[PDB]
Amino acid sequence: VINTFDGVADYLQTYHKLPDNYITKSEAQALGWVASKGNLADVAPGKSIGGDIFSNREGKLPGKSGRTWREADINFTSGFRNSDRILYSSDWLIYKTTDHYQTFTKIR
Repeated sequence: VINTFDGVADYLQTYHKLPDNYITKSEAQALGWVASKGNLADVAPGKSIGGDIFSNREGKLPGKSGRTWREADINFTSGFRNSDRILYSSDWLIYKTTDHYQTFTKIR
């Protein structure tokens, strides 16, 4: 449904939550998603992984006290997960990565 950089970025800045097509790693697991089989589409048709907290362990995203980072998958429709992610802060800063959190660029 809404799973592009601009559609999700704009939905988050406005509704302050992810579109309804997103579930967390946990939620997906409970439903039967097995990462190694790339079956998310078979067990949670029309959904994408999103909403989990991203630690920001390598320090690369801007830090502020009180700020927590969250991640969501972009461009997913079926198969194995890709390398595209949206990173959004508690204060609504939006960043993209298309290299599996190696590097990031500001989008909002």
